[PDB]
Amino acid sequence: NNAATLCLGHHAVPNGTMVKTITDDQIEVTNATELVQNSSTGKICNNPHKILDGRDCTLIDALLGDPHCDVFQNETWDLFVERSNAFSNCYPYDVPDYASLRSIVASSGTLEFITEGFTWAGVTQNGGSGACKRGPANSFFSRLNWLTKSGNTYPVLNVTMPNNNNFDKLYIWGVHHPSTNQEQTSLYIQASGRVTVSTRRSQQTIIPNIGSRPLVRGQSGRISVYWTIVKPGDILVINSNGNLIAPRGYFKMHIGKSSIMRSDAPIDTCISECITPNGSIPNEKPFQNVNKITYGACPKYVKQNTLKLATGMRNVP
Amino acid sequence: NNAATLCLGHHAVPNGTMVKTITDDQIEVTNATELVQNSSTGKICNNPHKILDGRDCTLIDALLGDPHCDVFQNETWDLFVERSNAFSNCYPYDVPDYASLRSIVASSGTLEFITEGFTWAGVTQNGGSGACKRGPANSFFSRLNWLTKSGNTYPVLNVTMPNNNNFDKLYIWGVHHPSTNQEQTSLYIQASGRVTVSTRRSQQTIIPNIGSRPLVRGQSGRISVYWTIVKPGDILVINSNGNLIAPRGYFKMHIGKSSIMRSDAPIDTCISECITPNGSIPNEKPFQNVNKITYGACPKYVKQNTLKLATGMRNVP
Amino acid sequence: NNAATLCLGHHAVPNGTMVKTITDDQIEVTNATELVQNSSTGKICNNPHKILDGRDCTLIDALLGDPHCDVFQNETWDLFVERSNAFSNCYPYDVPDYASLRSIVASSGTLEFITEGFTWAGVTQNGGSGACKRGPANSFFSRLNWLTKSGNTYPVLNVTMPNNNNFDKLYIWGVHHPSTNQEQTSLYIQASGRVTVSTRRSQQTIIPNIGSRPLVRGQSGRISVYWTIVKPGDILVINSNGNLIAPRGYFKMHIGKSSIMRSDAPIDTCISECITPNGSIPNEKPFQNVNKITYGACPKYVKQNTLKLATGMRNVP
Amino acid sequence: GLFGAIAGFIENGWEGMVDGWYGFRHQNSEGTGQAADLKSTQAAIDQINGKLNRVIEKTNEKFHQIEKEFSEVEGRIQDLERYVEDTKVDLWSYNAELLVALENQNTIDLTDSEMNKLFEKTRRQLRENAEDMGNGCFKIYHKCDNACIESIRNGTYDHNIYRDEAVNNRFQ
Amino acid sequence: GLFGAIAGFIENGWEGMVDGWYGFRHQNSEGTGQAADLKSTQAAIDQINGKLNRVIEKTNEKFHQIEKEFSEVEGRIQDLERYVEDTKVDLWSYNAELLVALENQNTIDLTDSEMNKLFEKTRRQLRENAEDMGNGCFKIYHKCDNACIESIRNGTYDHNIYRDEAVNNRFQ
Amino acid sequence: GLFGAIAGFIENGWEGMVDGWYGFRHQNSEGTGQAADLKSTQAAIDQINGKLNRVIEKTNEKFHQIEKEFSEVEGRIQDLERYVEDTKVDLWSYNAELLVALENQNTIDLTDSEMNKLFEKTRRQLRENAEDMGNGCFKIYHKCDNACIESIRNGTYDHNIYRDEAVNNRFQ
Repeated sequence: NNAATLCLGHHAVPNGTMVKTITDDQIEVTNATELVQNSSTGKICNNPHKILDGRDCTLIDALLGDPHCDVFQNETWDLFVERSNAFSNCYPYDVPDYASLRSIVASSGTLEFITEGFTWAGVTQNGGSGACKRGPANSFFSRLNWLTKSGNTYPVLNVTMPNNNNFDKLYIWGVHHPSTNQEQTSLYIQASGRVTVSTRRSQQTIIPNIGSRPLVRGQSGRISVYWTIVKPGDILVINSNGNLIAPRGYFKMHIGKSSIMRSDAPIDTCISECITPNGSIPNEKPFQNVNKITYGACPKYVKQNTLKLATGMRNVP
Repeated sequence: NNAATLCLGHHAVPNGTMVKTITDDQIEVTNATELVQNSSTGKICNNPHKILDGRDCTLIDALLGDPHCDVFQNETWDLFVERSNAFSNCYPYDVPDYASLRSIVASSGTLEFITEGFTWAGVTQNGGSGACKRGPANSFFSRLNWLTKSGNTYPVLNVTMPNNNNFDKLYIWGVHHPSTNQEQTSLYIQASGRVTVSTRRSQQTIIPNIGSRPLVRGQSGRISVYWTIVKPGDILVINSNGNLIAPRGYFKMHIGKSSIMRSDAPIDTCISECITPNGSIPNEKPFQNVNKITYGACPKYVKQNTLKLATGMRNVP
Repeated sequence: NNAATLCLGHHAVPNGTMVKTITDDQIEVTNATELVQNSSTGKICNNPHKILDGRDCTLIDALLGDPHCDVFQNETWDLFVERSNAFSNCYPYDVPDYASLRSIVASSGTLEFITEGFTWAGVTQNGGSGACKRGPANSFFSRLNWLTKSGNTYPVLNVTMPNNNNFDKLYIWGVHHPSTNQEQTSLYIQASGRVTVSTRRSQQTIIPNIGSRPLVRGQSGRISVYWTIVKPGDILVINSNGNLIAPRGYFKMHIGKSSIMRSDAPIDTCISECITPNGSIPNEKPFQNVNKITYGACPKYVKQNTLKLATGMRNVP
Repeated sequence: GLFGAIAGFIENGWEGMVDGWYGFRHQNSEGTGQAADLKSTQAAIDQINGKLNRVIEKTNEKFHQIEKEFSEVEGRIQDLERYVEDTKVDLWSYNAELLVALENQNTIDLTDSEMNKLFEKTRRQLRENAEDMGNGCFKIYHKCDNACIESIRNGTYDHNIYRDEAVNNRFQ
Repeated sequence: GLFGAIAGFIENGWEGMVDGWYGFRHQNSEGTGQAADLKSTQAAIDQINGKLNRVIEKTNEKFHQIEKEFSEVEGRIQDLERYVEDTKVDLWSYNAELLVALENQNTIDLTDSEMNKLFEKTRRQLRENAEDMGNGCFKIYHKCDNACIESIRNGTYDHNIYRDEAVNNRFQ
Repeated sequence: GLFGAIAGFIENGWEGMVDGWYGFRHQNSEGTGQAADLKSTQAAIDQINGKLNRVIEKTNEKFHQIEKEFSEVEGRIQDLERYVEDTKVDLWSYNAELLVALENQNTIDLTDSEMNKLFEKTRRQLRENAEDMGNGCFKIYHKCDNACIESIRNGTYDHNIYRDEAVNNRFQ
């Protein structure tokens, strides 16, 4: 009682955590926190982003109008989810530079289609085929128009369609490559067609290529698909003496936050800013280990499955 | 006076600055300094880099020799400034892979053109047109040579031009696509031309493509432009039975610090290492917020409009 | 002896090192260590990676089967070393998109070639040429098959070859562009051939292009080369009325760590994980200044030739 | 740690103290006790919270980017796409390794500071009336009861009052 | 700060001192004064200047690069061009955020060091002839005039001379 | 350095000491000597070794990448290939500049800590039996021979034993 004892010190815990610093690979601490997000509920939340489930359709087939993708006409998305099990079921086709066509449409975020009064003088419109049925009936891509002969002549088509709009127009069209010359002439009279779509500033010319391809839905011909963008104040001009697969109109182009992702995750009602092909994820942590592919407000992909930040002092029990 | 008092301390200021550290979002300090450059005088200094104002001309039209770009023949630049208001005023054309042709010439840093004695036997040289006038008179790209028929025949052209130089030669040429067959034959006699420019190591063959394109300076045909590089010791061989738009010579290629920028900034007499499309900027600060596009010795573009580094201690008034 | 003197202190050295910190550009220290590797023995160690010396052959010529590259048939590599002094010595050729053909084969890591019973009905196989000799005798690329006429007709070839394998098949083929029409018909009867190789999902059609090219090993025609990949369960279909240079089979495709490097370094028996074109290097240091091009487990290329990390305290002699 | 207080001259931490990060355990005439110290316990909990996203953004928000997986081999262009990603991932993976290692060294250092600054705010108050035992406790050399301790803890303690008596019990 | 001198035990800074960063304000028999201390004021002004481009290059000089704005949509290749830039800009934008935050923590720490090292070069000179008041001032326990102070400041002060007299005024 | 021990109050380093990084040079009745101190010499050699690849990976292993040199001019695509590399190299070149500058500041600081923590483990043992000379040596105020020193060095020294005699030789 003529002396006392005052002691200074710090708290501690029974079970504390190990972290790393510039000077220990491991060192014990009182609290810690995980910076890497490494799991996913496995579902894709349908908010705040507008998700569009493609189901049995790829964006290009929805674009073109494979009859079994008619439900997707004029649709829109912030995010297009393409499904591994999707198939085509129309006349067989290829897209020189498919990856790009896909990208640009995905980014536009809309399939809004405006029909335009194309005058196709001296030819038959609305060709159909056995590869592309509507129930029992013969059909074709909704957004395209197969021009065949009329009488025993196919004249030289020469049409135009100015853009008096304040947005860009995406025109999609194609060229038919027949398998045997019987077919070339049975449809287009001429010996070897040609398709030349142009603007003031650009052009593309395509000669067909007769010959046999592996057989698909009873067909060994092919349609090759091409696109032309037409800027406000520019003009479009289609010019062909056979084999033109013609457009019926144009797609509105948009600028914005729109994209496309491949995933088999199911769509849920919930809220999540960050989306991965593996499903949505919380975006509270600065990092994530779930997928380098993402969409929205998302942590940064890194390689590590765990990183622990010290939220407290050194721990000595 | 049997004791004294000694005090140690530090300076301070009335109005000091706020900065950020690893441990305060804000904390007061005595002096500070801004690391991000966020403004521009708005002019492009014509030193120490050689600036070349394209004015009413794009680098390709200067290249090709649109009559209104004749002042730019044999010119050179460290930096080519392309102007938003530039136009073309010659026969209408396109350049498959324009972006690249543009890039490679911009990097070469010269339009030095060497004329070569091409022998073009059995044909008419110096074709001109109503789209490409020199005052009241009919004309054409200065660096190209429109070969038409002579008599009632166009023979098969077969010429060559070895490179006995120690630099690469850039050959520019084109192919004419006529609109109606009247024109195909009215000029080249044959039914459908062909152009095949080649080296020991590469080749390009172009068939024309008859058909109508939107009308431009009274013309609905088009010239497509192509380039061939010919290395020292390699040879060039041009071979065509119609539609060749021929070169008159070659462009010297260089290696060096040369480039091209799009900007509407005016050119000034002053000194500045760093150039942006927004005008020049001082390069004393390590960072800059003016433009991700730059040329010269420049700070690093970042997103932040301000970053303050502490040049003094903590400030307590 | 009624007092003592205890002294605390630190070690030092006669010649210590200079390093840099956040607060001195230079400051003396007791030991230091170099983090940048800046030299190379100059040899490429043949372990643990399988090195394959191409010698007088480029990977594409080895691929195609230039007679002087026959030793490389069915070979494999982790690393293909291509030599600056390599040459070709067969019929002259080009590869649209050579860089890519080269890359994909280099990555596959094998030239394993499987011959397949192609039936080529109504034509002559095993064409040879004066550009591509086997000793005194006339020859051709080992992996390709020059189809010429038989009788005074060349029929329309239409063949197929399904993939019932669980790996991808790489088919290589080409198209011959003759110089004069004498040759077109002297070999393929028709006036202008055509080659159309296809799968279920893709196709390529190539029209030849008659005309003269610079002369090479007594030839001014050219073969253009193309590849088709055929996935398991897909089918291949070749369809041509002249000018087809046919495949004899396919190359097995692999997935793995395989690549290709250009270097003139000699191959040694030793062990080194890291390889550069300049020769191998030790990978103990985190950085390296020898070459941005590397292969294997390698330090990170940086610009600096030296960086010194302090392994000891400050040094005051 | 850099000052060598925590796990340094102080052997140990008090697994009871569910009221604070720092504080005092006294032993006198009346008995003992234990009380939090909020002024330097707040100074760590304010430094450790404003240290998290002092350096990372409001979570960058990205939209349409490049494709990062492929069904088909393609060569040069896909080589470049893959390398662009691979290159970025390794740089963020390093940045986040180093971020943590630096933050963790600093967290651990700023706490070892906060302890050894409480000890020398206190050692300065008790002036010459007591001694640094060398274990983080001072030996007070006078009668010090429940309002004498509490006057230290709340930083108003008057050293003059006990100055003579404490030089007494000390050297006599 | 890490040592807790500046804005720590020292309440305040002297808005007059237009002659230095550190120094002394004395109060004795003759009156008072104030003088800069150049040796530790230079030690901060040399650490803070050689800390700027100890780490950034001689301003990297770039020439023809890739295009970074576009008139026309194009798809895959332009996707890749844009992503390459976007990717770089976000990495430099982080690097420069972190650069500053680290430099600023260090600047602030190296100054709080320089103050508390002047205090313990000085406390070591005055030895036992004076006492740490706990506010950054010592109380000198002897007659100390304009050349007695100046002998401290220029680090030649002889403590033996005043040793007995100063133990006197102290404990008697 | 941040505490100002090494190259600070201590003038110098002992170019003989081929047995350790820290330690003691004593001067008494019997003569003198010099001995390593392993406990704080190990504490630097463990901090400096686990600081190297605490932050760098198990050397990343790469395989087929993009081509980085070119025989022929090509334009847009090769512009992009070159820029992708150039961009990466400048980022790793910065990362490795900064890595070292930070590690080196820290190495130098953690050692200046380890010295000044040996001095205040020791100053705390000798308690009041001796004085801080201000040059890193204490003056012991009692008979201290080869097992009296060795009891300090091995941290078992009992200060009570010499307490009175040492207050004697000190103030009388």
